[PDB]
Amino acid sequence: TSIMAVTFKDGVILGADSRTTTGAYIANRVTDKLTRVHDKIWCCRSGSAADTQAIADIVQYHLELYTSQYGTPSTETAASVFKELCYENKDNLTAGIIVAGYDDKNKGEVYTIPLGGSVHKLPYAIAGSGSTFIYGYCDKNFRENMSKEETVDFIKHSLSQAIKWDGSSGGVIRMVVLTAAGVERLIFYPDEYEQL
Amino acid sequence: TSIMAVTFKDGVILGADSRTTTGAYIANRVTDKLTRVHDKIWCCRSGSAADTQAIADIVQYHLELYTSQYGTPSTETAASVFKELCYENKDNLTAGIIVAGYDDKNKGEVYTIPLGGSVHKLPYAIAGSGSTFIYGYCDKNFRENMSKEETVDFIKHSLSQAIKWDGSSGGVIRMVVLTAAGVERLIFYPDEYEQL
Amino acid sequence: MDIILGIRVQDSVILASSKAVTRGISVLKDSDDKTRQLSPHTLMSFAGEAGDTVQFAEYIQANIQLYSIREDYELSPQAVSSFVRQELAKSIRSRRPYQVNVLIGGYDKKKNKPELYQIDYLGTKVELPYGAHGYSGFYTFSLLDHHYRPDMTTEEGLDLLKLCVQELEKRMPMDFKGVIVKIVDKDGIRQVDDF
Amino acid sequence: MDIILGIRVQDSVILASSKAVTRGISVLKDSDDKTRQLSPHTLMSFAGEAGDTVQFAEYIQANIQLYSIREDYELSPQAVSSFVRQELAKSIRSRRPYQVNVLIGGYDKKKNKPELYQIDYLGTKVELPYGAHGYSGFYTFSLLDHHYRPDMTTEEGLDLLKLCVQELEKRMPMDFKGVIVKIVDKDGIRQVDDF
Amino acid sequence: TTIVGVKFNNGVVIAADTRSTQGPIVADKNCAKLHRISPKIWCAGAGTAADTEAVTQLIGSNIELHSLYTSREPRVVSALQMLKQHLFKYQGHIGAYLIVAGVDPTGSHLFSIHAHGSTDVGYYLSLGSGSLAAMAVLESHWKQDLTKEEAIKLASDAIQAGIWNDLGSGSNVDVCVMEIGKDAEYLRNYLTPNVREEKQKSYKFPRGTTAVLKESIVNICD
Amino acid sequence: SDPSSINGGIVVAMTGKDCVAIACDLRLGSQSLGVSNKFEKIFHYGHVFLGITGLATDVTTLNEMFRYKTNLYKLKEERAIEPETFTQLVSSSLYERRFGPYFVGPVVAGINSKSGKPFIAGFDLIGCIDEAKDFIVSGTASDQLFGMCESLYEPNLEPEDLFETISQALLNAADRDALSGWGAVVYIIKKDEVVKRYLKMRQD
Amino acid sequence: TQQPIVTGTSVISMKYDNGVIIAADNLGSYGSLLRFNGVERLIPVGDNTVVGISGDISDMQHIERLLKDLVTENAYDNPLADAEEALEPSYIFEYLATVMYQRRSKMNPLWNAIIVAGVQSNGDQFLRYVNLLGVTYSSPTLATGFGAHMANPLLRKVVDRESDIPKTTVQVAEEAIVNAMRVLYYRDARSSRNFSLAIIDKNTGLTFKKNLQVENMKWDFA
Amino acid sequence: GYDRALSIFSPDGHIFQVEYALEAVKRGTCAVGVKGKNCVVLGCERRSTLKLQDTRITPSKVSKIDSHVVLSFSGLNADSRILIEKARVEAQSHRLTLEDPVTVEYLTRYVAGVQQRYTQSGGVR
Amino acid sequence: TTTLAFRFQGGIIVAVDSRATAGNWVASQTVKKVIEINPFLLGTMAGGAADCQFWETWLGSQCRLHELREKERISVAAASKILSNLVYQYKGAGLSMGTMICGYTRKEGPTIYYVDSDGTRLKGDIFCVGSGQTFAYGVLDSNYKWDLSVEDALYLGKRSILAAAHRDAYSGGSVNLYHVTEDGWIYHGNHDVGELFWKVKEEEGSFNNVIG
Amino acid sequence: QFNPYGDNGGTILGIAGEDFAVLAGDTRNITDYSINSRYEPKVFDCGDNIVMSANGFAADGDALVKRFKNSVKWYHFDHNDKKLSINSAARNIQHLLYGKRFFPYYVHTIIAGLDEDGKGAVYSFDPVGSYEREQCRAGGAAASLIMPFLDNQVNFKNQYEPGTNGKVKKPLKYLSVEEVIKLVRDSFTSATERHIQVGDGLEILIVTKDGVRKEFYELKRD
Ligand SMILES: [Mg+2]
Ligand SMILES: [Mg+2]
Ligand SMILES: [Mg+2]
Ligand SMILES: [Mg+2]
Repeated sequence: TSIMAVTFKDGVILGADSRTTTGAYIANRVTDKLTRVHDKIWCCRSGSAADTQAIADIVQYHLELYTSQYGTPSTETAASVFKELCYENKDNLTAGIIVAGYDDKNKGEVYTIPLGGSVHKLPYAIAGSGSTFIYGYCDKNFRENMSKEETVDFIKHSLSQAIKWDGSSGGVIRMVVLTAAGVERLIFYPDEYEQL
Repeated sequence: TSIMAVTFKDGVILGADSRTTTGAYIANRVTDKLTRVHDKIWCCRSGSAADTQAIADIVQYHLELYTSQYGTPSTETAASVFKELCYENKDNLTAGIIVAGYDDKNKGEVYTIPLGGSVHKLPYAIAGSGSTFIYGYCDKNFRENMSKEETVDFIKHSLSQAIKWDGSSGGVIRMVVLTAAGVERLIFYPDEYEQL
Repeated sequence: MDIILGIRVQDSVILASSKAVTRGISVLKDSDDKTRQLSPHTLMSFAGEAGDTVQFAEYIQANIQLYSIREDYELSPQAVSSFVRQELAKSIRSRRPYQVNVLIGGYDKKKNKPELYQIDYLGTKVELPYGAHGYSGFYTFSLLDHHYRPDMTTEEGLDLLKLCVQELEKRMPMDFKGVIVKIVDKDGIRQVDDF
Repeated sequence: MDIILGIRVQDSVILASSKAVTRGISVLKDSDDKTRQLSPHTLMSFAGEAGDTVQFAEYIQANIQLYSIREDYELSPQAVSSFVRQELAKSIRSRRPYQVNVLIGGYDKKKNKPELYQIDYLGTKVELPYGAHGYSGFYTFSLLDHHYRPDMTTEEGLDLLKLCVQELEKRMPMDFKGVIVKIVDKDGIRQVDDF
Repeated sequence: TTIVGVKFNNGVVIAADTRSTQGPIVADKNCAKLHRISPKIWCAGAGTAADTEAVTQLIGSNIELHSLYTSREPRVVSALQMLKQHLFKYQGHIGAYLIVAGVDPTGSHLFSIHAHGSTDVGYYLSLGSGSLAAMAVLESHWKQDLTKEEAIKLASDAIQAGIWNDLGSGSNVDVCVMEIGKDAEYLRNYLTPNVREEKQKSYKFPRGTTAVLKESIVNICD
Repeated sequence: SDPSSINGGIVVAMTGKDCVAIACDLRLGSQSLGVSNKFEKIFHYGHVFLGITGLATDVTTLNEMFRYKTNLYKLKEERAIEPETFTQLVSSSLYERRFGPYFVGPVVAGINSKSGKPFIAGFDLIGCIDEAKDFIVSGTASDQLFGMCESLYEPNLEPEDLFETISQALLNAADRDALSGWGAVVYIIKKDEVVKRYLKMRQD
Repeated sequence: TQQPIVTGTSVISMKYDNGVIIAADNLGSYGSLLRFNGVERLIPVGDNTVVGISGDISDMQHIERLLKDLVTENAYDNPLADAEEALEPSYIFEYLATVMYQRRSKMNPLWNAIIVAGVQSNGDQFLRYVNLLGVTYSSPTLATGFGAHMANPLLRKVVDRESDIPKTTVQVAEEAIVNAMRVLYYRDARSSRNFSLAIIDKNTGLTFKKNLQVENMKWDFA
Repeated sequence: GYDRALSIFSPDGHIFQVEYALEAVKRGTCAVGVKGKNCVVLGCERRSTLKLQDTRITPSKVSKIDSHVVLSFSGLNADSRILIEKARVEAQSHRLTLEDPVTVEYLTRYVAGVQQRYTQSGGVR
Repeated sequence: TTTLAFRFQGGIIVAVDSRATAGNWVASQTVKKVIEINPFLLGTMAGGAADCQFWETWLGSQCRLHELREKERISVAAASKILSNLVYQYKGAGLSMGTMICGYTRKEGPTIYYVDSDGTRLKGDIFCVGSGQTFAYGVLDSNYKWDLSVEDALYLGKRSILAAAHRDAYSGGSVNLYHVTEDGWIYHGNHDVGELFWKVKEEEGSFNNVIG
Repeated sequence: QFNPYGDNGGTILGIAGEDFAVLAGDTRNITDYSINSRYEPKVFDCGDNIVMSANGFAADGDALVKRFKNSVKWYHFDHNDKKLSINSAARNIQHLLYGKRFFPYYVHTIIAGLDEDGKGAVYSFDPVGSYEREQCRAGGAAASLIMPFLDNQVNFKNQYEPGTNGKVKKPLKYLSVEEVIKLVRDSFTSATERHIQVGDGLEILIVTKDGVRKEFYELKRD
């Protein structure tokens, strides 16, 4: 995998490639690694596919039960539930998850949760095997309070490079936009992003 | 290590950090990884320090003996001698070497020689542990026929990022400029490059 | 432990069991009786891992004696052998299995017939005219294949047994310090003192 | 292989060596002579790895016999032992070392004295009043510490040796099928046939 | 072991501690780790003790023969080249870690050599188990344009850091000063800050305390 | 299967006022089994004394080797080898077997016949020279010997007093080691007389 | 049984006449990758204690939550929670030490090395160490990881024993700490330039300094 | 699990459930034991309101606990089987660990202890 | 360790050494390897020292509880079987014990049981247990008769430990002697090998391998 | 894989007199080749005139001492403030140690005090609970260096009466507290010279009928 989430002026955008790997064989070239845990709280998934699904499903269950009792959960709360599962089961899990959500009070927020189960709140986050190749690019090109179109271009260009160098990444670039307006799904095909 | 070599309009420039490692201890923070094998043929060194020295010393000896009999060797010839040593002794070596030289007929040339001992002629090359973090950046920012000042900035910015993310890289950024004019040594200190 | 043999003849079952107990480079005892009387007409010999052997033998002995008191009746050799097999069959899938191999020689009073059962530590039961556990069988089985007849007397069985001990004393690497021989027939269990 | 003993008394050296040759669960031979005459007044017993033992013994024998013919003279027991030690000392750092332990019993005609040398496969030489290789020593050394005297006769030495064999036959795990006993004195080497 | 090397105005100085160990046991409380390759080229060695001594003697021997052959005073880069090619050939199995320093017609020089055959240059270096303690001091107090007396002070201070803080190092401080145009000045036990205190008691036994079985005169003459 | 502790044994050397002492135990065993109580570990070539601990086959081999070499030395040089020179010869010979070494812990002791200076030295298995003013220790009870020597030793002891010190150092060290003991020998060495004494010690 | 993933390097500290100083850089390493740069590894408890943590960051964050919860629990039914019955440095340490040793005994350790620095209610300086093994010790200077090898030697030149503590001012002490951090940046391959520093004084109280940088570095000799 | 304390003290200091158990014994058929100089004899009554019985298979009143000890009883027949079984098991267990059969005093002491345990355990009569 | 105990005409002799080792390091020379369970019962220790020390003193507590409950001293058979059944429960866990339960009762007479940590329990007349057991066997077996006098039996037991103390590197220190009769056990002193060896060598004329 | 044990070095020593007993130990604490503390005491007064030290892995050592101190406290609560005799303490410590037979406390334990007749007593334990009363015992890293010296000087082993042909042994006698402290100091200075994990400081606890006294002495810090 190559995945990322980036905060901007109006909220936050999540991004991901679509490649699933069992060795050098691509088990699925049209995978959806961006997953809904709540209306406007989404996660990006990397690592074991079974582990990340089991976690995301449990989180979705927890936040659905939270909502029934206490109303809409904060993005921080969602990240805490992910952390609790990843930290307490660190010996049996291979899951690198980025959590991203939109509040009206807090606007866009991004939390990254690496292998150990630590939590790190950041302006933007990158993860997955392909992220290694874009640390340099992303650090040089990220700015705070970008526009929607700028942030889309930042993610598109970033994942394009990650895909170009990482054999474990490829296919389409999926994106999910989280703002006050609602939820928007974007897709970008090889013929566009390859020749950037 | 983080190392690179880049061809441009007037010739070629080599670049390198100055860190030597034995684990997490920095055995030398002012290392010179850019090495002369001939007047205007230089190499960048990565991997084992003992292996890369033994190789570079043998190459320098071979090219000195070549010069005594047949005059100035081509950059391709120098790369072939490096290859021959790296390929035939692949089981006992850990050496990633970039060869770079200036001819008057061929201008600037860059050859990279990875672990296996294969040869690859390229417009520019990156290598060492820290190179992983700048594949994205370098691919997006490299142009052919750059000027001296542009190429210096490209290398300075690139190695700055490699140093920033790679713990195995750091110290000063050394550079060696190869043109018809001659040989120029450049050095850049942390206080400058860190805040780029 | 090591050598335990068994021969079923016309009217009796004869068990021979080695007397040596060895640990390291020392023979600690040369008069060890590797057998327990389970009931008046049933005898069990045993060999295997140190400690396990006696612990298992005495545990079976206690259970059969308990049964005898409860029902005021003696279990058949076939019934006792099946009980023993099941205990070993349980044991093999335990946390720490009993590493014990046994022979059960008995006289069925209802059938008026001798019976010899060979059971290994896995719980593998077979009824046989003659039996052996461990390396002993590699010599004795072929010997008995040749010399054994089904209609032999107890005396003929003892001579046939002497032939086995002689062969083992000639070709076996270890000194097993001779054997204790016991006979099981219609009148119960008795020991041959001069062998 | 296994049991080799040696006792030096007033006027002679006595070597006792087991007769068994065992491979797997079979005693292949019970009359094996684990010794070679190196010279008229020098005898070497041996024990260790199969094949190596005889190959080494005969190789030494050939060399000493060659020396005897060349010089028309018999090497002293001390000289022969040193030659043997050096060969084993070379061997231990070879590609495939000789895994052979030896005792050398000899009578020095110039000194008119018996001599017993114990040498292991590493090339570790010691002169001793009594010696043993392998597990035998764990019983015999303490026994001889108690019963041995330096001024004993050959007959007293043989009785002392009988006491060692009896102890080994009682406490050793393996059947070594008795021993062949040989005496080395002023008149050369001879074998005791009834032991 | 703690060894250091420091460059100054008109030359170079090296230093070392004097503790030799076998495991956690101190074998020699005053061993000499400063070796002579040639009159004005000296070596400080850490690692496998026999290897550092043997490799320093072999190259020292060949350097002498080379000096006689060429009618020239030996250079530090020659010792450096010979040592590194020798150590490389043995793929690290010869556990010699050296700081090489000296003066020659070319000038003053300071190098380090690691067991696999890698060499490096510097104005200040430290090797051995106490190298981190020494390097901390060197990184804190080193400056460009040191005098002779300043460099000796810095070098010995770096060794002291190893002596006190590293269990692999102890006892005394040896120093060797190699200045251009002058003879090399070897200062054995330049510092001795670890003198054993007076014992509380004399353990001299009354004569006859030891039981004896046999006496005999030994012949050492022909 | 650790070559240096199969057979067992110890050697110690000390300096005194115009004299030196070298001592050793007499045990040779095979792990737990004690085999010989007559196995001396100190040898001499002229006036130079060499003690060797470790694997017994190598102890014997090296003695024979250094007798060989010192005999040729004397024939060619027309003089007896001195302790300083012999120490170097031992070091050279051991390092020659760098990657296939003799499993030994040798100790040189003697008085230089020209200068009259007492000299002792020790080595590891591969030839590293350990020179000392005071004492050298070796063998399976080297820890024990280090402790005894460090506490008992004082400088400039007279030959008779030095004998008591080195003997007590060896005996009490040997009794805390399973593989050492079974008898002991002490050499007292003056400029032109050498006394050898066998010590009474516990035989367990 | 664990393996540490995201890690923090050295934590260094020392006592001075009126209190204690402690420091640690702001890096969260992911192997050789210098992944996270905004990581605070000094965590204050009340106005009289600072806990410095190195090692696994997920376990560090767990320990943060424990200390946070300890403050909450101590306040329950406690009218003197901000006075005589406030949390002391000694209480906080012993709690952590108990947890660390219990976790090692269950073969599931918190993969950390911890230094608790503070001032007691009677004015006494508190400085004590504990790690994943449950090992505890105290000293005038304490440091973890590389700090143990390179910082301690430098800090011990200022305060070598107990009697040196009254003679050491806060100015001199902070200077030594800041210097040590520079040396670690030169020589530790998992250090960052940015760090935090905390002073706990018996008179002026807790001073927490964020976003400090290593400066006045020497490279020109390259 | 059923926990009720069925055997309890009354104001006058009696445990009625234990005393009512004695009434069940009083209802049972008579049993007598007489010991001589070299023997003991156990005699037992069998009520004759039961004709058409099969005496071959009907449980005997005197039970062997081991080859050397016997037990007879008066009271509830079903209850006695539980005591006899436990006693028989303890007899074999004693032989196994002590390598000696039980004494009559020991076997009695065990059986009596079982009876006592059922007078101050919850959920049992 | 080397320990022995043998049965004879005049009861039981029990003899043990007193050395403790941690590898080749001689840890102690003054160890008590005989435990006095009651005036009629003795236990010998060989192998793991904590294992032996802890469980044999525990055995003593179980024997005391037996005589409180049963108003009668425990049999040697029953005492030995408590220990063997205990160690059998721990089989595989890594306990290391070579013990001998020696004593007298009316019903049994003089009795010796060998009990070890893999669950082996053996009645017998002669046993030697420990790293130096073979050295003890050599001397004991070659001099043993049933008709030995109390004086001669005591010496043979002492002499057999001495033999093992000498040859076995992991045995030594001193010899502790015990004699068990119908009236109970009797202690026959601690005998340091330092003096005992030379005394025996001189008086007996044995140990000719050693330099006199 | 996680290793739950460590080695904190150091060494301890107990000697018993006629009406007194001493328990000494160095104050150095180490891991690998680094010093953690120059003064970290490991000899403790546990009450009832019992002093205790558990040397080896300090975490296990502190845990054990802590549990025994607690055992003394509950012994008073449960048995009407009765004094815990040294023999009873020893047996209690066996059960503490053996309770972790299959996951041992990695320590050599020594306790000292007076027996119920007022005479000096020293008990020593192996890691799993084996114990024995002695006149003399050294423990820890340098035990192998010190113990044979104690055999020679306390119990007069290998010492015979002069002129008696090695027939009469030197008679055993109790040593004065002055003589014992001389032997302790000499034992530790000798151990400091030849063992790298031993040094810094020596702390002796002396036990008489009047109570527990302390004495401290400097040791070499290299
Ligand atoms: Mg960096
Ligand atoms: Mg000894
Ligand atoms: Mg012994
Ligand atoms: Mg020290």
